[PDB]
Amino acid sequence: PVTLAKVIKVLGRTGSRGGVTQVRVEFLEDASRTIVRNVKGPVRENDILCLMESEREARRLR
Amino acid sequence: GRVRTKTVKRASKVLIERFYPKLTLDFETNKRLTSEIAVIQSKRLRNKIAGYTTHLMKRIQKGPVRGI
Amino acid sequence: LQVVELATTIPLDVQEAQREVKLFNKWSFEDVEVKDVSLVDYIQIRNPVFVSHTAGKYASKRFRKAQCPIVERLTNSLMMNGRNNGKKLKAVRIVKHALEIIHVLTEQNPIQVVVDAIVNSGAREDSTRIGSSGTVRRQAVDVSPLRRVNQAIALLTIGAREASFRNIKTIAECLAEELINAAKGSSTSYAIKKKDELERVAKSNR
Amino acid sequence: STQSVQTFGKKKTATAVAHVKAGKGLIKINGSPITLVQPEILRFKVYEPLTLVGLDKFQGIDIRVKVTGGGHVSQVYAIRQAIAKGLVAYHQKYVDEASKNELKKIFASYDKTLLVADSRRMEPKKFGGRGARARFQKSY
Amino acid sequence: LVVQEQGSFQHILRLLNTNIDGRIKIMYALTKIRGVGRRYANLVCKKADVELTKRAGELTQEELERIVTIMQNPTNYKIPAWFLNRQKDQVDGKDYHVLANNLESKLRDDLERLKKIRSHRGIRHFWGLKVRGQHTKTTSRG
Amino acid sequence: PGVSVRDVPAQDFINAYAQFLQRQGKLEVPGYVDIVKTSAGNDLPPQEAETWFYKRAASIARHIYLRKQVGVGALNKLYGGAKNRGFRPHKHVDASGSINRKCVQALQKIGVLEISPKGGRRISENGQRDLDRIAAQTLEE
Amino acid sequence: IHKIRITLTSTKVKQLENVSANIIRNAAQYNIVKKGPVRMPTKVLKITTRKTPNGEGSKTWDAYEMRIHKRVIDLQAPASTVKRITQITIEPGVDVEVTI
RNA sequence: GCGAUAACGAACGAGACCUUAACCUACUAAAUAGUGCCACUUCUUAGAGGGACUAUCGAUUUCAAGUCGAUGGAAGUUUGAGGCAAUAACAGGUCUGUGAUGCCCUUAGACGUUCUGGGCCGCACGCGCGCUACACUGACGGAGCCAGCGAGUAUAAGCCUUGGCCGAGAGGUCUGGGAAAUCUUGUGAAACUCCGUCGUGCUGGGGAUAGAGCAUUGUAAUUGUUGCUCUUCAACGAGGAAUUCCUAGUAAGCGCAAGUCAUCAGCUUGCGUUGAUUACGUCCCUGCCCUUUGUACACACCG
Ligand SMILES: [Mg+2]
Ligand SMILES: [Mg+2]
Ligand SMILES: [Mg+2]
Ligand SMILES: [Mg+2]
Ligand SMILES: [Mg+2]
Ligand SMILES: [Mg+2]
Ligand SMILES: [Mg+2]
Ligand SMILES: [Mg+2]
Ligand SMILES: [Mg+2]
Repeated sequence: PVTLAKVIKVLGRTGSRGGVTQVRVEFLEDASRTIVRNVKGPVRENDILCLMESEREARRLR
Repeated sequence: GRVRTKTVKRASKVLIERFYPKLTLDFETNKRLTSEIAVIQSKRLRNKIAGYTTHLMKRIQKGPVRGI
Repeated sequence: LQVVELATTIPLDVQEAQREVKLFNKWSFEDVEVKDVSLVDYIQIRNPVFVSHTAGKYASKRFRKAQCPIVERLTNSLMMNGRNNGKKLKAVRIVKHALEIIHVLTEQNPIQVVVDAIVNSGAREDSTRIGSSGTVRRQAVDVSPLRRVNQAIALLTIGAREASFRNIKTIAECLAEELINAAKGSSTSYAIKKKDELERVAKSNR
Repeated sequence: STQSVQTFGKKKTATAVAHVKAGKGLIKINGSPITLVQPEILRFKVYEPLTLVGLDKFQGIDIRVKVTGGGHVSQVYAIRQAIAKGLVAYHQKYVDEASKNELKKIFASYDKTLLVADSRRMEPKKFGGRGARARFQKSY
Repeated sequence: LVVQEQGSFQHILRLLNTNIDGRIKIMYALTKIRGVGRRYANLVCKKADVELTKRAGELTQEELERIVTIMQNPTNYKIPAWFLNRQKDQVDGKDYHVLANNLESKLRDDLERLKKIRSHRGIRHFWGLKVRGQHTKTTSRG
Repeated sequence: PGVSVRDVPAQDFINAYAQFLQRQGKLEVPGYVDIVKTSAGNDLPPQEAETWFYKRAASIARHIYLRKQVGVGALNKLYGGAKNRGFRPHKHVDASGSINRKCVQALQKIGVLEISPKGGRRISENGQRDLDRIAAQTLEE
Repeated sequence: IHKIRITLTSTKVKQLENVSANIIRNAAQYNIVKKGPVRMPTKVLKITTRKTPNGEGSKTWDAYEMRIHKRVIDLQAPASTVKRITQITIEPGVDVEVTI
């Protein structure tokens, strides 16, 4: 039960070494419940990156 | 980066303050005009000056610019 | 369809390429589709090529790698470990033979099997480290589609390389076995053990 | 003389000069037929300018290229560029420009290096290291 | 093409007091014999008309004796002098090719022949150091 | 159409001309072909002991055909390769001079070569005739 | 008539091209057929030394250069005419050699 | 640089600049370059120029400096790479580069100069820069067969050396070319590709150590100068703690030339062949800079 979320806004580089990015995701179906999540690899807007678990927000990384 | 220096920024705004009626929004024409208006030692500096003069003219046509 | 007679005679099979551009003039991209919505834009199969050797400039900008053919990214990743750097013709030979073995086995389209193994080998959540100046700390984060694809290619070629090291089995058929196993999701294969262990640690950090 | 156009294609150091004369579909590499250009595995790089447009464009023209310098791969890319540019220059000079722009459209939509030479050259080596950016290992 | 045989294969060979693996190709099997390298075995096999496509056990006794005959008498079979192991011998001046047991005997005799005259090379052999002028400051650490 | 040497693949043209020249049998093979190494950089004699001289003479003949008055030193450079110096880096080393010089002398007295003006060895009037013949009889199959 | 070759060599191109043009001019107003000038590929005499007179510091190197420019001009004229043209176009920096 | 502004307007440094690379069917010519059939300058050379200035269009931004996307373009990372490079300063290194030097020492049984021989190479050991490898993405064997940067002599004290002929090789000999876009040299380089043998084995991986012999340079090769032939067949089965370099024709391989040089390159300085993985971000470590701050420091915390 993976959920797909297109990214609509790239928030910014976070983490100690800057290797992880805060990004703003929007769900493909039920276009609401917009969430802030962290991503490891390089990210542009309009990435359909999938989420193993959905019920969790994200904050700054140490 | 592509940040122009003061030797091109002030030389371009002297051109605008001195030959605004003769200037235009075309780089090729501005490039030829500044070659007969100013004594530029190098072609690269001439093109940089004309490209920023063209940018400033394009910005002046959209409204008043500060400092010129 | 007509055969065009030139003063310099041109073989029949290559004259057949006028109808369609095919990988090694043998494999078609038309009936190949990525079984994942999130990696469609990062697995490039829309522009057919004849040979996986284009000598393009995909390292200039940030996301130019997504425009390189997925098979060319695989043959680029094959040439590793010092003694093989720069040996692209050898890598292309390996890929060309591997595709034929993937064709005689399971009879599917070899580049469809390649696409399935790449979509099936990339971990969807990786546990990045957030250690504060020495202390051990891990946080589970998502994996971008580009890094998911190119980590799939890295793991697929690493697994084929290690399976072919000090083994009578040749590299082309170690790559063929690795690609087939990852395409069908078998846990016996490398890059599926790695993918499961990666997503397991990420599950143990969120 | 006759309808002849002369062009050249380039890669890193390899340069191939193509002579395109009016005749039959004769296409030679240093006096040798193109069906046996080496290496064999890259033969479709020079087959691309042929099969992309269709061999019928070469009925009235014969192309003979002379490639020197560079290496094996750089010579293959120089040859395929010289062939594509010779065909374009012939269409531009002795055929309507609509066909020349058509050919240029398919060529550009497929591969930029068919008409535009790749500008990458080797960076010079700098002292203090064995390469352009690489440096000698430092010890403390 | 693949062929079959029964009772002709010999698992273990014994040539010149050396045990030879019968499943090694003959040219590289003979290299077990001290004093016989790949280059020498290739030539004794071509002088003995033993085609190289045979394993060691494939050979018959007639061929094995013809080979040990050639190895023991190389100059008699149009093998050039410069191709031999021990040419212009110290005592009798003739060209030789030493084999399994003669090799270490004449190597020893060369060591004592140098040490008896107390040459510098013989001295360094006595000391156990490198004799060919190599630096020993940093690599003679074994 | 007239088939030439440049119109046939080199690898199977040489494989066909070596066979023809051996069955023809007039090429004189020196007595050391079963002993010698092709190059000082080589470590082993050729694996095709019976046919390597014929194939090498065929290669030399074709190479001279496509060029003009190539000498024997250039042939040594052509057939030389990287030597396996033990711990020192690799280096290019020339092939044996005698084998190539014997090959060109054998082809010159078999009628394929001759002493060219301003040095070297040109290909003969019949050398073109019979190489172009082998080229024609090579690629029809 | 005489086929005469004039070779011009120098390190600096401004005086070399001045002498070359002056010779072409004198071979022009005099109706003397000419071939040239032919600009030979310039020779870069490169010397790469160590900066340090001693042997201490970071290993930094100078790379000095000496460009040599060569021009050859073919004239079909009598030797007296060509030689007096040379004295007309004599220059300290550029050296001239005349060969019949 | 924009901007904020008790500052305003400037100078040095940065940038401009200069050298080099990428474009020019647009000029000027070329039997020392190439081509077509004498002609011509596409390729080659080099001199006079042109070309790019982030050009145009979209986004964001204080709508500013700019940045990110596209399109065109040879080139849109300062277009790529370098050369030059401020204010002070260091007990940094060199008086073993100097007929650069002050002073001290020595100056005839010399610490001057020269000759012979030895040493700088010496080996229980610790350390640094590297070269080969541990194999099959491989070793050999044939065959295919492609670069660029350069260097090269005379009555010497002998340069680069083709071509012929000997020689298994290394090498020898006889002629000729080149003071060089002309000859070496298309430096026919190596990786590389095809066709065969090998078959997971310390094996045909690896080539140390050592024995015998043949040549080259040199007055002189012993403490093997170096090359070649046969033989000897070592550790090494991918390397601990640690630690280096690197963002595109880059890294990595792969060779080639030049310097040193009578001989000797596992070294440097360059050059080209094949040619990627992964960022295009951050201050977590490290180093440096700036601001605030404390100071009993100013020879400045080695206080
Ligand atoms: Mg710069
Ligand atoms: Mg001094
Ligand atoms: Mg002395
Ligand atoms: Mg010393
Ligand atoms: Mg170092
Ligand atoms: Mg060249
Ligand atoms: Mg040298
Ligand atoms: Mg040194
Ligand atoms: Mg204070």
